[PDB]
Amino acid sequence: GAMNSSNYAELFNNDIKLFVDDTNVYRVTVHKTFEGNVATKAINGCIFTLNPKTGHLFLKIIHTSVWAGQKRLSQLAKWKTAEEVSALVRSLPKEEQPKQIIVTRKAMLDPLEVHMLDFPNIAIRPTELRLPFSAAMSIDKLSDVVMKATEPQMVLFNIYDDWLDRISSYTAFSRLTLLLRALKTNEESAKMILLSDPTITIKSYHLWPSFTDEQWITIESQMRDLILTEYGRKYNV
Amino acid sequence: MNTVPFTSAPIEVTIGIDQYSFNVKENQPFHGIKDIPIGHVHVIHFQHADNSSMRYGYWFDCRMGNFYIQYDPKDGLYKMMEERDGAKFENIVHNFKERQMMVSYPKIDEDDTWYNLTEFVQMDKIRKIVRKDENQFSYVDSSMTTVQENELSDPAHSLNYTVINFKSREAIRPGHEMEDFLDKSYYLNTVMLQGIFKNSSNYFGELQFAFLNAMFFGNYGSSLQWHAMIELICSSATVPKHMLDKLDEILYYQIKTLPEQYSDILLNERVWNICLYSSFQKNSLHNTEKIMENKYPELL
Ligand SMILES: N#CC[C@@H](N)c1ccccc1
Repeated sequence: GAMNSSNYAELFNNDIKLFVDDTNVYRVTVHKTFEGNVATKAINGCIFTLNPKTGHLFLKIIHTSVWAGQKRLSQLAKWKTAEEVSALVRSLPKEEQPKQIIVTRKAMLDPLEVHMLDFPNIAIRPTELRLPFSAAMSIDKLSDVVMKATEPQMVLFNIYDDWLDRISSYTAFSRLTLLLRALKTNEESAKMILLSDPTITIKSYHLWPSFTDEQWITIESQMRDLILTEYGRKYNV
Repeated sequence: MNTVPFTSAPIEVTIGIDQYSFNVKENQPFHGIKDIPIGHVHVIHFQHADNSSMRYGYWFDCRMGNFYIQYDPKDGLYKMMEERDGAKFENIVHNFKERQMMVSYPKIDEDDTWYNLTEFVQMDKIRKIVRKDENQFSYVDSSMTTVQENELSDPAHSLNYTVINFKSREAIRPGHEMEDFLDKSYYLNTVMLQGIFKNSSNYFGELQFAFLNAMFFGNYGSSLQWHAMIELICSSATVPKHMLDKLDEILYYQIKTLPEQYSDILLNERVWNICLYSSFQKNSLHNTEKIMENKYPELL
């Protein structure tokens, strides 16, 4: 069924599973027209499909042309997501296909179930966790590839960089969700923390800086301070 | 006018005949029901006074044979049986008519209720849902499960309703996933109507039969089937105009007949609100929407 705090270690067992987040599929700017009405302009989007055990991220870039001439775009976006996830699964060898797909928003359940009718043994599940995957577009290199795309495109990343060489999946996921929660709560401050020290760089083939174990502990503490700080600024505490 | 004679009434029982019902006391001198209209299917049903558990009964058509009820003290129920000896049955039915030991089917002359509930119901289709080929009549009870219910246990005692499943490959064309899930017209018109039922009359017949088994026996899987068949039409953007008009009439008389006190268990809030207020056909069921709003405004 649904995924929550009681069955959290399931994410790091040896059953292949993917998180799917559709928040950033249909993205718009709202603006005034010359007549003083309001209109939207779509911008490029992405599906965030993540294996939490391996860090493998399948980033399907959603180019604005896919919305041309379409109606009810927020509803279409869920079905377009489901179509693209189904196409990804079919593209994978059988032994790489997930046994479960966890959607971050319950409105993806029916679209994905319908698109996956050919895969009755793949479990489609919601989650009670409030995961911060909408902040994926605050990772500069992911935002860059999405905005530069002139056509539909799939790009593959490891969102853990090389962390699994030193830490377990569970810890790597906890670090990722802390970073993304911070970027979501106060992006400027979070990026400042991540880049304040120019001696620590981001490798060309990585998304995050090359922190030592000690530096990651310091980074992680600063991110919790930021999150607590914002929580205080927000609620006056 | 036809007659269903009874050997006797050895146990106290509430007897239903179509939408009517009457009480018979233990060993009361009762020999059956006369003046049953020819031309319609009928259902004769039972609830024992000592164990209201298990309503059960028999669908039958008097044009297909001479049927009688005989209590079986071993199996503990009133059984329908066919008498092949025509002479003897007519003689038996005449003797009881003479001694006035039969209740009369109490049809008011103005009243078209039963016709309106069974317009499309045909004994030959009933016998395909209720498989027991050695008898011309069909037994149903409260507890019988449907083929679809068993899929999700004894197959000989099942209700073989047509399986409807909105999230199934039958309902969804490859590459039309969103289209077919949000507008079910291809499933209604091509898969079910052209493909399986062949015409809307057979579709409505099964719909009406499912409602009647829900109402008279509290049969839960029948209630599920009735709502599923309503929902498939309401959720289709393209329905023949004559089917929508007839559906409105069908549902009107079903809602009119339902006991006020059974609405909580026989009516699915989600389906009805969808059908009357959200669906493609929200403006096409005027009679049904009017009776629902005046009779069950709580449900909505
Ligand atoms: N006819 C006939 C058959 C016989 N079993 C019977 C006797 C009394 C009442 C109904 C039926």
